[PDB]
Amino acid sequence: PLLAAPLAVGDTIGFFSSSAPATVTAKNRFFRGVEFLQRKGFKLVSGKLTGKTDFYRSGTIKERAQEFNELVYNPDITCIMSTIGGDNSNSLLPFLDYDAIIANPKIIIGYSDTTALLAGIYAKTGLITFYGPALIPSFGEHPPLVDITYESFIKILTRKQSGIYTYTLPEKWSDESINWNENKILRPKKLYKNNCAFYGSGKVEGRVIGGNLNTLTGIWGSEWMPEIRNGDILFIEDSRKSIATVERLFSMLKLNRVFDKVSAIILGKHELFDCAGSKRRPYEVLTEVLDGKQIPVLDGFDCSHTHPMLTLPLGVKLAIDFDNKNISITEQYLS
Amino acid sequence: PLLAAPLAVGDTIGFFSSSAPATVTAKNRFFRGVEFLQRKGFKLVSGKLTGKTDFYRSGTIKERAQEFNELVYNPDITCIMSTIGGDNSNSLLPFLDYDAIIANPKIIIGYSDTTALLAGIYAKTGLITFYGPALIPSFGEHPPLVDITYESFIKILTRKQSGIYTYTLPEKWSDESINWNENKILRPKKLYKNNCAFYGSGKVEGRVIGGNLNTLTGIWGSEWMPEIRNGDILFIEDSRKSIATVERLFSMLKLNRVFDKVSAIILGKHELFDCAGSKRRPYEVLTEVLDGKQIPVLDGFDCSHTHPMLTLPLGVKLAIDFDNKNISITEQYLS
Repeated sequence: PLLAAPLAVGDTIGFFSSSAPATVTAKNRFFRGVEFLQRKGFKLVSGKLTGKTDFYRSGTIKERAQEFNELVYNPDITCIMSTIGGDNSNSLLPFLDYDAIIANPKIIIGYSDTTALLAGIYAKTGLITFYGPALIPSFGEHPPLVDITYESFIKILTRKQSGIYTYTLPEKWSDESINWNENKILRPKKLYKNNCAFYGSGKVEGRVIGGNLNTLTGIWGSEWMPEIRNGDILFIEDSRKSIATVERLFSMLKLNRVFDKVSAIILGKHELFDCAGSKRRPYEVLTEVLDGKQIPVLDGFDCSHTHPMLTLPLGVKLAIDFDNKNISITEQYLS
Repeated sequence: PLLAAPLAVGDTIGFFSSSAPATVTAKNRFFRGVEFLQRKGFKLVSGKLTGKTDFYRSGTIKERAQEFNELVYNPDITCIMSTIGGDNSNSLLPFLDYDAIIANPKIIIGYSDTTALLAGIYAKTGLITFYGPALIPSFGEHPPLVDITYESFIKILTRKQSGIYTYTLPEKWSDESINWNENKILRPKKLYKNNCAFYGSGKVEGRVIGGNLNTLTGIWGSEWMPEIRNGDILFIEDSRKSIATVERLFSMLKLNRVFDKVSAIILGKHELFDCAGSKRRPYEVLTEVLDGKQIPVLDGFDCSHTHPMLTLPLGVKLAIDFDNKNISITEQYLS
């Protein structure tokens, strides 16, 4: 695989808005994120669409592609970070400079809609990209949860590439929809004990592939969708979806013979899942769709829209030990 | 292609609920639709899940597949009609009795989520299925618009299969979300003059393929998605989507090389499109996504979630005359 250089404190991070114009619509949270990373010692370069709006998006398809490409061309940038997701990053894919990415690999990181770019770039270049923090939703989060997010971010991206890395388990988490873009908090978010579950036995090791499942529908079938291969671990997360939508997306995977290929499935915690009064969780829906197929599942991995968020390299081998209830990165993911 | 026997006055229509349990949740409209078709002289067979609920759906995946299969097995039934869409018909596809469908061809008709079944059945069997009325939303519609829907339904399905059929243009249409599930209208719907537009020149003839675009994402990449070929006419419609979602879906098609293949595009009228204040219409978004690729477009065909609704056979040749502003079926679609 193509590997980027590791991050270091003091490096320059460039940010881009490939979809929603949240540097404008969530300006307070944006400024909190900027200040948070600057206090950590990072220099920040603002993408050319920062502070711009085109109603539902930051700019035209071509302008958004240019914003991203210009960060790739900047030799001072070691990390290219999404500001926020949305709906529209898949539009950029024909216009990204994949050759420039190959020529100067960098850490590319984000989540949700940005999945289209993370997966598309991997498909075209083999670059190991990262499902992880976006500037506004992740680093604009108030303490204490932002600190746990940052701890994972900095650990994953700066650690020495020797031996496996076993993920820490966040003690508490939240998906409560408060303290988004307000300047001062009235109360901290409701905290829940970590209820992640390991369904299966033994150890499973394989290349992790996926991201935001709803977003994957925007690139599915194309040359930008990385091929899922025998032995892959499928990582999928979604946010604020109805149980109806979740069934549809799981069945899509089934129809595509994905469940005949994968060695395990990681379900990210589903932010504010709407069960339609059924009291069913996504895992139960998956179980019905699987129709007897014995695939081990890590249900509730903290790499999703919930806080805090862990950083996950995509396209490298992970080992899930279902007996010891842990998950590790086992393949080198930075140079 | 495999062709079903034509419909006739006095025939038996069977209905099924492959997703949303609207025979319960929209029972008044359901009863009005039933009465409407009965007064036209049709005999109705209720699918086994009529009157049942499993929260967001009519029943389990297997229960829903069984309901559909049971109608296929009934020799008295000439037409199998969806009650309503939803989100979840794609789940049924591994469990449909395709051999029985081939052995006992029938008119299969519906829209929206039912696209998964219409396209999936065509992909597996070559049967010409129909994008058209569902019992509850279409035939439960209050006068005057239901009569225009019915006129197309009965004309398309009962007419002699000799010579081309040129579609009538509804004089007025509406997309208002009122008068859904009550005995009486609150007030009459706004009636719009028909503003469909023919972008391009000359005549394009090709096999029509598609349906509800959002729904197609649930079968995309699988053996149930019919292959789009050079010269095809793409038919797509969506309902109540944001401009953000519409851009995403159009870009999905672009990434899949669909716009390198198709000779024309038909856009169904988009029910209550949300432009996010941009004042842009779906055609403008399509134009940006196309990036200079010249494809003639029929913008605003009355075969969608708007009322009234025309009946369209899928998988047969149509001819769009962009100079004379009309659209015709040119290939036999029933026995």
